[PDB]
Amino acid sequence: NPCEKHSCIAVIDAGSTGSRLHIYSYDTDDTNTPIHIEEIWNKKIKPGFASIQPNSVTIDAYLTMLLADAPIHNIPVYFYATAGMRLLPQSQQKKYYDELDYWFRQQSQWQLVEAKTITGNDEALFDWLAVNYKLDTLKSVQNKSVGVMDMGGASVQIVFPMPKNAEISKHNQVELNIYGQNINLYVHSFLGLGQTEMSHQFLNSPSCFANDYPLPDGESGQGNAPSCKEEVTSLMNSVHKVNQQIQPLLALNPVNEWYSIGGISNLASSQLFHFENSELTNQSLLQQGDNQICHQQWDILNGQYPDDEYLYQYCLLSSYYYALMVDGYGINPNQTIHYIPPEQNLDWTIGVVLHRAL
Amino acid sequence: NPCEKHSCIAVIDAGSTGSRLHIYSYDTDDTNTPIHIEEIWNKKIKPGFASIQPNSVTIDAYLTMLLADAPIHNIPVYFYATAGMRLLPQSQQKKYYDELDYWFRQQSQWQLVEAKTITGNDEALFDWLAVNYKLDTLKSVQNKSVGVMDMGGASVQIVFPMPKNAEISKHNQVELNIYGQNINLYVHSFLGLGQTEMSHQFLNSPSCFANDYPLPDGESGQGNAPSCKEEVTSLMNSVHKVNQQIQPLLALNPVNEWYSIGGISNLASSQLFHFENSELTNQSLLQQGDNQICHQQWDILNGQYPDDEYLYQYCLLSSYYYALMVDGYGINPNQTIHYIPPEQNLDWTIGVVLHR
Ligand SMILES: Nc1ncnc2c1ncn2[C@@H]1O[C@H](COP(=O)(O)O)[C@@H](O)[C@H]1O
Ligand SMILES: Nc1ncnc2c1ncn2[C@@H]1O[C@H](COP(=O)(O)O)[C@@H](O)[C@H]1O
Ligand SMILES: [Cl-]
Ligand SMILES: [Cl-]
Ligand SMILES: [Cl-]
Ligand SMILES: [Mg+2]
Ligand SMILES: [Mg+2]
Ligand SMILES: [Mg+2]
Repeated sequence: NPCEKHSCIAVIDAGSTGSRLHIYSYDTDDTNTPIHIEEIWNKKIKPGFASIQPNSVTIDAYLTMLLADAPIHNIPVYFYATAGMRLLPQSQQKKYYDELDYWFRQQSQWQLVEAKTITGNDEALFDWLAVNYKLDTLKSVQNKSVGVMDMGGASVQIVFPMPKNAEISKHNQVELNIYGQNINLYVHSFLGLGQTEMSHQFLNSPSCFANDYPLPDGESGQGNAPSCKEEVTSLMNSVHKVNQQIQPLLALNPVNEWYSIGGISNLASSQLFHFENSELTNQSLLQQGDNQICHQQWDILNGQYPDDEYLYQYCLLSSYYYALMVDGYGINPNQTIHYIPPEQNLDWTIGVVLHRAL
Repeated sequence: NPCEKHSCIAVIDAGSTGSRLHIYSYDTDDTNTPIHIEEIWNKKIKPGFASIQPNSVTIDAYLTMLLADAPIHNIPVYFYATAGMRLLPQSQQKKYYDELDYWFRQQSQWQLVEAKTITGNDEALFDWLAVNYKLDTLKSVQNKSVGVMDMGGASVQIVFPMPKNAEISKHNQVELNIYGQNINLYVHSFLGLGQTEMSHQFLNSPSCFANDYPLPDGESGQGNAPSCKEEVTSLMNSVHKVNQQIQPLLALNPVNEWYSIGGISNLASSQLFHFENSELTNQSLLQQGDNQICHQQWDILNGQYPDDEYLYQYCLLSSYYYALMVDGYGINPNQTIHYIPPEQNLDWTIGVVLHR
């Protein structure tokens, strides 16, 4: 048990498509800020917590599956839900949290600290801290601006350094002091533009599916990534105005290196895509989705690649990522976007470990 | 038990927000077409079947609760899901049906005939047949054109009479023979344009919520139905091209009367709205929504109507219905729209009784 010799904390990422428990060991520097954060336990379950029947047996059984076989129980627990919960009104969210609190009260060891729906802006903050912790970029003052994107099921986040800015909402900015350095960041989350939610607007778009993919309306896929992308852009910009909100700011605060986490790490890492050095460009991403999924015959492709439950979405997802990043945020199609490998289990929960101590 | 003396079948509408079991008794006419269709049992459960965990304990307990206390047994069952299921790929849908087929196989008191996801066009056909059955307009050749809309959680349907084209997808045309007469219909379903799916695009729009309603991003409602309606219209037309697809067809094949079923019956029936004769106009709906919800203070309104689980959405909903029927379908904002009262339990399931 590492927790006999180190501080330990459990943090649950209750995301829109599933929940992930992490138990971290850590030490602390002279200011009691965590260092040496190591993941000592990970368990993931599907589907998302906000998706399940809000009754007591359903909620208790889910929590049981997530938590009951954890090797270490007598530690602080944070259960933080993101955009899956944000789709529900507060009265309906309360049902899940009242049951969750009771479940925890009936367990011996666990110290529930907080169980709540975090704002998209806090999610963004935790996204940035988690990625910069992993990159080892927090302990000294950086020459260069690191931006972070998190592609979730129901929201997406974008977060990048920006000096305190009176022209921008207080709610879209965060100042923090960590490892003795002061950092101001712009933060934004877009609810409804996550992959699952976005996809439900385009399931009958033949451009967004491989040739002869059976669309729900009985028609056939006729894939064309540029056309699928255009359709997605209409939701990004004509509907949500992502371009108007993000591009003028990004122009004035250029990012030197972009890191992405969430569904895009899984796509980019799949067997259908070819990228080197865990990094991609949007131009390459759209060209590979177009050639390798959109223009392929669905029954043939599905037989060639049997193991990937997401295969059928890859024409649409490659088009959406481009739509979001290039037409929405205004990122150059030829700009390198780093993604973190899925095996690293990096989500924004490390940000919680660090942020509570500041 | 009328099923000793008359044909009966059970039809389950598995919608995006709930499932409704109907048992119907009926006789058959000269050609074995049903007549004298009567609903003899209704039971509804929430939430939608496609929203629950697709495992044995969960599926089995849902179906047990839906069928428990049914006063009649040992009859054929049709389980037909709509857009909630169409959101899922066939591989995930199969996890639900594999378990549901097995559960039924073990129940000696129910004979499962078919359990499947119907297309939005099938659903639009059944929507039209169900309303026109209730209106008594199928047995004889009709002089007027009757149009039907179904406002669901994940898709919306529109269906109205239309001559053979050749250039229109065969998938959007249906030739129906019933009571010995021939009827040609245009059908269309718009997936993602149902109430729940649409609403997930606008939860941070202040124009769409009563004053001070807490939005998930921490901003406050500031209701303005005309503005909210313009936002929703961008999803209708800029994204979905509803107007380009529907408006030309209605100009070429006019509808004399409109009937709507689904969530709009519930909204129109709310104590906040005032409509007579089970009919509304889009102008009136948008004005009442704007006046009675958008422009009201949320805490006051929530405390005044504590029972109503849909209230927080009524400003959005008023705006969305207008955006859909006027900006989308091209309906005059002063045209009468009949809605079927909710207590009638009318969904498209009557359509399945009539047309297998
Ligand atoms: N192979 C994959 N390709 C694309 N997206 C994926 C893959 N696996 C998981 N995801 C997405 O990753 C996102 C994680 O979001 P969340 O559950 O909201 O934290 C969801 O939208 C998942 O569906
Ligand atoms: N009381 C209500 N007020 C407004 N809409 C409702 C109400 N009850 C049910 N609905 C909607 O009725 C529609 C039924 O669609 P479905 O469940 O897809 O058959 C869904 O959008 C429901 O959310
Ligand atoms: Cl469930
Ligand atoms: Cl469909
Ligand atoms: Cl939000
Ligand atoms: Mg997430
Ligand atoms: Mg329905
Ligand atoms: Mg049986």
